[PDB]
Amino acid sequence: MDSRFAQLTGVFCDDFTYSEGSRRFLSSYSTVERRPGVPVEGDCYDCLKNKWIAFELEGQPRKFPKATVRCILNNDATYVCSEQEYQQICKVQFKDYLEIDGVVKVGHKASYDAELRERLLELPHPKSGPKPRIEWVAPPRLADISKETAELKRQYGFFECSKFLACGEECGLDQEARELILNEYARDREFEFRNGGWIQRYTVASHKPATQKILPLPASAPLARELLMLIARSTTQAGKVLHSDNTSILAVPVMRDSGKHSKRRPTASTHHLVVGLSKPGCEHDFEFDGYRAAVHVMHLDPKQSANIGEQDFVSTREIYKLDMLELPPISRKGDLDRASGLETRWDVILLLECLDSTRVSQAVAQHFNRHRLALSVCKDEFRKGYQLASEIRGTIPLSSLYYSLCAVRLRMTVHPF
Amino acid sequence: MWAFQEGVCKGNLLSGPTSMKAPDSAARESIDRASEIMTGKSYNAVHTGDLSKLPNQGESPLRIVDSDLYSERSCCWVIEKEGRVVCKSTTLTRGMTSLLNTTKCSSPSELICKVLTVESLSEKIGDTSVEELLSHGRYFKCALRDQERGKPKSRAIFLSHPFFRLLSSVVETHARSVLSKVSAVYTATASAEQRAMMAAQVVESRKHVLNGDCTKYNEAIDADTLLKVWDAIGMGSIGVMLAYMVRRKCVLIKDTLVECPGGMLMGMFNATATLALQGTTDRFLSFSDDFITSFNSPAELREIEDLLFASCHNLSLKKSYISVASLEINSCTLTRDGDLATGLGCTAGVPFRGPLVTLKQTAAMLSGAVDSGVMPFHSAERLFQIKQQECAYRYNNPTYTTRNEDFLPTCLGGKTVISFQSLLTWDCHPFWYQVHPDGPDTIDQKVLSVLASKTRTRLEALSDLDPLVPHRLLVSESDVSKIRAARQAHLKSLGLEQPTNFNYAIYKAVQ
Amino acid sequence: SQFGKSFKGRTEVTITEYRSHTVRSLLTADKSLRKSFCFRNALNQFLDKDLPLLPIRPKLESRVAVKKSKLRSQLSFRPGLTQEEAIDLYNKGYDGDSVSGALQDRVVNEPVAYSSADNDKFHRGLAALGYTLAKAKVTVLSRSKWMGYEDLPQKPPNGTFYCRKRKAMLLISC
RNA sequence: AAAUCUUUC
RNA sequence: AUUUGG
Ligand SMILES: [Zn+2]
Repeated sequence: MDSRFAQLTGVFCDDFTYSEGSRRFLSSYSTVERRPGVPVEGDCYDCLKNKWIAFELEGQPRKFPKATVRCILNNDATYVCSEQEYQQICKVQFKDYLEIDGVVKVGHKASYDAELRERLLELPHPKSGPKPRIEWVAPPRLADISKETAELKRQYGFFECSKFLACGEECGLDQEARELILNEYARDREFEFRNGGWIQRYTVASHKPATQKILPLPASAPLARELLMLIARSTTQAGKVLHSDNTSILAVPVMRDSGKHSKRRPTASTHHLVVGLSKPGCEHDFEFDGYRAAVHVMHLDPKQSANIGEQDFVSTREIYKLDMLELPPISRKGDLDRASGLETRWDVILLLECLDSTRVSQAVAQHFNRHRLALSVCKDEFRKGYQLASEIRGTIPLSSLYYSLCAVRLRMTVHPF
Repeated sequence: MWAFQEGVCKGNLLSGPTSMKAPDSAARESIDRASEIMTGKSYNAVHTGDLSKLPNQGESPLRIVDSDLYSERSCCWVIEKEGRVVCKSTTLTRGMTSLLNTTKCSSPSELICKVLTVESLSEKIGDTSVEELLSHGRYFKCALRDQERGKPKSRAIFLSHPFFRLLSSVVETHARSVLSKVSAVYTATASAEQRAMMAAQVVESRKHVLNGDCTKYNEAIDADTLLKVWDAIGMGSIGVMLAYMVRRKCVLIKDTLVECPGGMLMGMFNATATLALQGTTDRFLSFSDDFITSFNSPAELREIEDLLFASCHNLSLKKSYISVASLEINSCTLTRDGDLATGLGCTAGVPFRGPLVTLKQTAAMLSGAVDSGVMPFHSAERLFQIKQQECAYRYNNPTYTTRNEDFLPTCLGGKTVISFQSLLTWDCHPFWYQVHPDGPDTIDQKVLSVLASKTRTRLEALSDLDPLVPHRLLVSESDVSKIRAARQAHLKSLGLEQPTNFNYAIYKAVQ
Repeated sequence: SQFGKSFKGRTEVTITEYRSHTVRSLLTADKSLRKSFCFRNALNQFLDKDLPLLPIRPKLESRVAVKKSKLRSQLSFRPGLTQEEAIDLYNKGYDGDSVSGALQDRVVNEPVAYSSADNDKFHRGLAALGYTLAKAKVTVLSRSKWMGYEDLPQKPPNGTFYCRKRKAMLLISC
């Protein structure tokens, strides 16, 4: 029973009738309408339902019996009540917004405000810091991009073969030969065999990164869609050879060799080793029953494999082709070559962008977009936006970055802007 | 291929990066950068501008939206077993429910009122006190943030205590209200394209544009700046408590607590950080760490740099450039007149995530592209046909479909390739209505939702409620049981199974 | 009594909190859909029972000549369902959640670079082609006769009554 | 063994 | 997570 709700409850029930003319709701704050001789259990009494209605603010319960119906007036001009009829009545009647005392304002000051302010004052504060000196210069020229590409090339060098990137082309073997080669390669590496599936066992890890080098570009990637679909399938079907129309792969779980009681079934976070076949003639050659093929491996995370498997190669290629300029032929190392270069290598680059889970090419593309729209850039800083070698680690992301830079250089050379 | 586009292309056709790396390294680097800025040797974190032209909304009622207080996103819950603090990761819904249980309160509004109404920091609000709440709310956990195009190294986000989340939500709601009051560009329902058009209009009077970004944005917005802005907009004790918690924040990395007194942790007070610069001067159109401004002479450029420095909005020299013929904001590029710059722009590809989800998302993307001048309609038709062919190649095995009737997508055993125009102008078999961007949820989306909701001892379902009942209504176990019983009885009276799905587009069309 | 464990110490919680409890996986969407043939079973169920009940809607026919123009923000104001309609839909067996979601007025800002002579509003995606879009506060409480309530008279002063002409409970204010 | 404090039922 | 994708 609070006086702040006398006006609020007075307007709640203007002239509501319940029997023929008699007021449905009797206000507990008015002597004439209040029921004498009975305790007050709410702001209003509803005769039709024989109930008590009480009004309380948002998050401010009032001391009334649980039987009393509570109508909450929210701070955003909305009302809540268990009885739909009372909610509708209050919504219709409270159209005229009258502010009720006790509403918690955003500027409310608590009794402990001063103490917390003193505590904040006693705590450490920052120092000013130096004002930067900014010099605006022209964007980088073809020479700077060539310098970046040459620096990357001389820092990391090149591989002898294209490794897994060569799996985008046919290996020259039929399904039976491919399955035999994959199974015999798995056997030759002493992979554990269990329930008709292969598992790679490891005990100790030399906690250092693997060798990083730039992969040369194969001639083309006819089976990019097939390879991506196979990797997508392998996210869960691991340990057995997976077949496609023109290629096959083997995703073997990589499992710790604890001992006799070692992990037997792959879990959610267990990594995969994807083994693929390509034409022979490199270091990673394997021969069995006269069948020769280059066997190339890739260690993939679960999330990496999932991300790689969902990419749409064909649609992406078409969308890029919609508004593209004449792509020039390029050599094995992403160099302009109109005598012996091939335009299909660009497809390979796209496949690389799909195989690289770090998507460094996206950062290179964003910086190149900034470059093409820029009149002036900060000196010696904008140029340090193509130096992303520190942000990535691995052969695939490194090659993706190198070929993104090569594409930028080729665009500057062939179609200056 | 993105390098040989005639127009502007950000290379968004592929998905963002993914990584399983732990967030410890990124969190450590962020904390180190924050400390270095705190010692004032690299960047500036001391706000100097005058925030006088900001309305004081001290008398505004305290407004809390419960929708953002509960979610499946991670959050940090703190326990005090035997005098030691233990931080655990749990869903924000569970954390908020635990917070409400600890301090007996029907809803967050009651908790806010109780916190603001006590007359001492040691008074009990249940099994806790304001002092304990402040002590617990300064603990954060580190998590990784990936799938961000152009960020090969995944960033570090931070999960906060439910009490901190509640106060932050209140303050951010009010800051967004003030921001909308300041300028019309910050209207809640404003697309990136609308903001870009507004910016193009604003900066049309000068020659050069200053497409710019701020570096170390989170690590440079100190608690002092947040408190200054909140006092300027009249936040009262809520702002003081939030600033105190921010200043004393600790982050649990691996198994050690690291103090990070400098700067905010992740993007949480985006509205407040924007409001700092916005109230400093009416010369920029900034959205957190993305601002655009124009100048005519080098003196104006120096003044702009001085304002940015005074507002703690350190310019990013790596990705800030000056343009005269183009404008860029919120990743949207326009010409100075206002036209959309020719090219793919921000167009993003649709990864394979279901036989029918992929088609629906591709239809939405192509509709967005064709409504603007990104591509002509025939190109979109060809792209949609190609996507249907790829979906047929990918999803046309017995493990997905066992049907062979027509009027079904070729990826579901049928032999129809619906044209984009036919689909868009509701000129298809009703089975295709779901594929429409405005149509009902596809079968795959419903299946995924069911699988997520079926993956235990759970409470009685409270779905399919009467539209007139507010979601703020207090309900007990008996109330939920009664509601479910009544709804099921009424549905049975209609001789009906689970309620029929309602689609606004179909309902309006057939009305 | 999971309610006693989920919300221990409180006998009442808001509907938002309760629903948040009632309502991530490394598996890809494709594998999830393949699992247990869930998608195949759902497709069979949809084609056998759900699909025949879908109301066929008319196709768009209106068109006007359009020409490429400067980028603009087309504003489509899709109105929300009125109490009378929302109540009729829920009482007819429609999903209450969807009706409640549609109860709120909606405004959509879409970028379009295409104009007509009369400056019409175009449908989603079909902007290039030119497919154009073109007292007492008597309240309807519910579509049923609540037990023990007054019958609606010829002159209902301010109460709530039941209408025979329209099978509903009508609330008359002022 | 590898895109190496990750491959930890 | 293999049952079940050419
Ligand atoms: Zn090799």
